[PDB]
Amino acid sequence: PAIILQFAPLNSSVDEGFWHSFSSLKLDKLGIDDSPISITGFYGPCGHPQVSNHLTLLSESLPLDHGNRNKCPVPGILYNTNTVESFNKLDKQSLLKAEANKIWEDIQSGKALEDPSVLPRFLVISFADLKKWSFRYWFAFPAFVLDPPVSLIELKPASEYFSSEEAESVSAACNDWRDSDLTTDVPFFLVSVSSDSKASIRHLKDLEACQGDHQKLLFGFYDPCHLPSNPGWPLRNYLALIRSRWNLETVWFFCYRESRGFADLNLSLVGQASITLAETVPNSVGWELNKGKRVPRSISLANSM
Amino acid sequence: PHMAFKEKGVLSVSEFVLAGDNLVSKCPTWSWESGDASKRKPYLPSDKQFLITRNVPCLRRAASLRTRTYDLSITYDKYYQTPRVWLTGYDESRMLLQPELVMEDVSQDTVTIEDHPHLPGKHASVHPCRHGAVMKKIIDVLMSRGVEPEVDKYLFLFLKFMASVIPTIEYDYTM
Repeated sequence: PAIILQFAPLNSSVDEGFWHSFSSLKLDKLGIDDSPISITGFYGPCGHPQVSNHLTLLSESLPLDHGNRNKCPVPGILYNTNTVESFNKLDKQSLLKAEANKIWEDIQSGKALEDPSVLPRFLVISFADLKKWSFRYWFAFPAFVLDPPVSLIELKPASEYFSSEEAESVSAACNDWRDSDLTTDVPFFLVSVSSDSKASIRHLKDLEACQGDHQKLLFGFYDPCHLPSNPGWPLRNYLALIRSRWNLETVWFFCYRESRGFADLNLSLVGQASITLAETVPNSVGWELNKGKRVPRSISLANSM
Repeated sequence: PHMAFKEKGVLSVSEFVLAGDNLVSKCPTWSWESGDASKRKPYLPSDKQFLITRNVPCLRRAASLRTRTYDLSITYDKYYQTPRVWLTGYDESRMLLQPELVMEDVSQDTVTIEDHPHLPGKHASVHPCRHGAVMKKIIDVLMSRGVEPEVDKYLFLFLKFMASVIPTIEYDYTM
């Protein structure tokens, strides 16, 4: 039965060094400015069956005044206030739609095609208390709400869906993609498998290249999620690009996950989703949730310093 | 040297980069890091200062029920000529754990809090002073079994032994 497709929320991870790195930026250079700063976030595929990956802010995240296998760079913006009260008086919805609009623009301009790493664009609003040395922050991962919500038709473990030969050939291709520095941190791709059961991974722009035989094509992505019944958050804006560019009614997607540092297809998932078909920017959702609720996160680093 | 490895259980800087390269190759969950530019060690390649692996699950405490994740690095202790393991624990909702709570994931079968040689903040760490002797024993045992391990595998041996110190932290190593 064709059910409504639910995406698992992306969770954040701020490494300690990010704050230390920022506390220096704020004190030595910025001053009173509450002006936004563009930052770099990092994520990757799922690395273990029990635990899903995160969007991680490190000290490399802040401007250098990057991106390996385990760090796929994603563009973001930071809004840090000077007081508690100005932090609370932040217009969450105008800031979320401001960032979500940037994504939609890249989807429209053909930018997301050239560089799909722009899709998981994220927002951070914070308040750095440089007196007490405690930090208040809130992450946002804008994802568009498609007017009629995407309908899930099936979602199998990738190793079920693929044969044995296909499995071998896919993971051989997947590992090659992860193994070469030019493609390692490109978190969105096409997986095509020939009728001969030979698999190859091509860039999103090469879609037209990829229509040729009686060959399956799958819209793959680094899935940060570990859950065996839901795809990760990055599928949202990914499916938005697919509809906005090629207007597909039926889409096969590949939730790429790994274990022990290499492609794992029992963990990975193949699914097919269904989308209905002048239009503007849809609605956006997604402010990360704390132990369950719409609440910001706080960390006191007074002991580390 | 290969004699220093067998007789002392030690590791030279070049051999450390060698073994570390091999760890990354076999277990791509591990990555090389540069760390803080001000904390760079001139005797190690700038892009290869220490090894780290992120988001490593720990589903239960060492005493053999709530899930914690770890970031754990391997630095090179120039004095002991051995690697050193540094761990950073995290909450069930990925918030930084207090360093003394990590002792619960250390096997009660010596660990200490200190500053990282490349990073900010205080990290729990297994002290390396005994690692040399430990490695010498493991080398001895393997040698007579017929297995003659070379220094490019130090870390794989090192991490298998470390599993007895932190049994519930699920990092990668192959044999």
